[PDB]
Amino acid sequence: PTSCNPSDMSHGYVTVKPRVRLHFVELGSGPAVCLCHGFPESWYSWRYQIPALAQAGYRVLAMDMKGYGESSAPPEIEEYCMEVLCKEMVTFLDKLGLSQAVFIGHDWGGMLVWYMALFYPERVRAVASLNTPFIPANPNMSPLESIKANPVFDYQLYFQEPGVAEAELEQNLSRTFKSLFRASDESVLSMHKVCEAGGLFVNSPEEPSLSRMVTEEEIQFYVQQFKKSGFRGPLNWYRNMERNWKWACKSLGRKILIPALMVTAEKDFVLVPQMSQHMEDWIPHLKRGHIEDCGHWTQMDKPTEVNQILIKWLDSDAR
Amino acid sequence: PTSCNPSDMSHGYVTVKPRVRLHFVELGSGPAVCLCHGFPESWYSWRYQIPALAQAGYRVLAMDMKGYGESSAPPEIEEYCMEVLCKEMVTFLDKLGLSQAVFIGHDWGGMLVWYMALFYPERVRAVASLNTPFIPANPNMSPLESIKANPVFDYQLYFQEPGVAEAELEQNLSRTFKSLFRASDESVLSMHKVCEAGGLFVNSPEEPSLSRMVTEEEIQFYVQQFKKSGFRGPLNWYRNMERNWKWACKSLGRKILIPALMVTAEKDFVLVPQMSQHMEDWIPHLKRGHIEDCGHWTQMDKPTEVNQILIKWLDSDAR
Ligand SMILES: CC(C)(C)NC[C@@H](O)COc1ccc(NC(=O)NC2CCCCC2)cc1
Ligand SMILES: CC(C)(C)NC[C@@H](O)COc1ccc(NC(=O)NC2CCCCC2)cc1
Ligand SMILES: [Mg+2]
Ligand SMILES: [Mg+2]
Repeated sequence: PTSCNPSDMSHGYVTVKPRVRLHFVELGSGPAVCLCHGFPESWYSWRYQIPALAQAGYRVLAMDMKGYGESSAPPEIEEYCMEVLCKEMVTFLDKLGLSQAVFIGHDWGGMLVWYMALFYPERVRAVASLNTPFIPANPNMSPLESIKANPVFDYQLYFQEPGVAEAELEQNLSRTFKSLFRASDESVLSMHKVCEAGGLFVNSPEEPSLSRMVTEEEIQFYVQQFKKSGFRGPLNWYRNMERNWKWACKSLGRKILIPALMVTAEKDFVLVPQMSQHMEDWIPHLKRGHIEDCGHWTQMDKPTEVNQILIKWLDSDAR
Repeated sequence: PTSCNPSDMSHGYVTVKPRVRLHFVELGSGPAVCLCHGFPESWYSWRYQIPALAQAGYRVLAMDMKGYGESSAPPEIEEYCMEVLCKEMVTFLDKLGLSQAVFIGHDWGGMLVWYMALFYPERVRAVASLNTPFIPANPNMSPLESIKANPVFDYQLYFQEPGVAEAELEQNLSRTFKSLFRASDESVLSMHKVCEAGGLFVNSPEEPSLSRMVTEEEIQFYVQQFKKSGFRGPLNWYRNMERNWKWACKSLGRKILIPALMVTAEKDFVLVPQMSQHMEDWIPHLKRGHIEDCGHWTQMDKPTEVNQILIKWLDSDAR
């Protein structure tokens, strides 16, 4: 599929708060489609979707999420809770004069677009998530308990202490992204042993091989982007679990009534497909896609299948 | 009418050439409408049209023309001929993924959108010009002769020598814009006596009064914008008369077949309405608007009337 050259894109900048601007690349004409990436990624993670969605007749706005790339990375940890992040994306639409837009997210971006649809459905024409399910908050057990119930999320505990995960992820940026951006059959890490091994990469190659999904040039773009603000901002998305839990509990009971799409990935061993099993009970108009042989990095693992699913769903339920 | 706060706008940047980027503000959703200002102005000259057109259901792209504001101001004089300027606006649409857009221009921007429609009609959905008529190039008499035939254009001769007009216009920026941005009944200068008086302002107040059209805050925005690159870039639009004449002659004979609108201003004593008298012979689908009591600075002189005319024409012939 056609990819993106960063130097030949239109770059937009919107100030949503005194010291917080958001950066995005923009391509195409038609209904506004806002793409929201995950951790630890970039607008560039949508490089295969941006020209395809624009050619299909949509105005693509691929964001650099707060803390990433050319977007502002404020220092405060609480600036990265879901309530603040969602309200700024509403201000983002306000400054652009957009009454609403289709929101498509992946990983942490998928969690954001779910709460945009949940708390601001009047501003979301349609919502789609890759890998990330929508599970209503349990007002009876803390996020500290729900993670201890699933050992796959032990890496999230290693991400909590500010400065610890930053030192490992920023020590060798090329090694960091070559070790993370891998197909499921090429994976070189276990999210189980992280807090027992003392880090994500300590039992991984220090000169890892290049995954079949990416080139050296694409890796170096991520390296150059994360030299701007580091990993603190991105990691702060994980450091508001209780805050996000209080906020999500304030919506309990209500359903998401707008058109929605859940795309599961067969080989995402963290955001597994069965975590989305009963989202239809909360999202009546939910449609589904499923990509076999697809790991966590859905957009670059199976870009063609992602483009097919999104364009088919956009043309039918979002137009 | 609702105006624009510069700090609350979405700002876009597109690189159209190695050392040349174009800056624009963007508001609204719908068909793309590209606004092109004149000399010596800014995207801010459309401040009353941008929210109105966006509310009417259009995606407004208000440019900072090359040499102005946050757009690049390359040093070469030939970089401001109409052929180069038009080709970059095509590249501008290319980078944004826009198959075409409605082009609306005023003054030198109106001259540009006419040649965009003339040479690139496949990229112009519809074209509208304020004050500036479309007169086909006479391949028999030079631009040096056509100006000597109309003494109103003597100021253009004063603008030819690089550095001379720059020194007068940049000496006191507040005085420059307060003296220029005036209603026709408040005018304080004669474009007739300029090359005989040795300048535009030499017979004008050195502490001129504030015109009823503008506030001190709006004047100071123009002052701050022109501190970036000065007046050379803007003045270079006038310094390619023969080059623009050769290029326009290469299209001789052909008509503009796309929807078009010519808006004349009753009190524009330079771009007088009768200069547009027989544009229908070259533009078969030309529609017209006329604003009484309106001087050269059409957008800020009669913003309400401009909004009414443009939205009515956009909804009927551009949608
Ligand atoms: C965890 C849970 C018990 C459900 N509660 C916490 C949840 O409320 C927080 O929401 C999240 C949503 C999505 C993600 N995605 C990732 O962690 N992807 C990683 C995959 C392996 C490589 C690095 C990135 C994380 C958190
Ligand atoms: C001049 C002609 C004989 C027709 N040939 C030259 C033409 O081909 C060049 O095209 C132009 C089109 C529009 C303008 N507008 C202005 O000069 N507006 C000024 C008004 C008074 C205050 C300062 C700005 C200038 C040149
Ligand atoms: Mg059920
Ligand atoms: Mg005739």
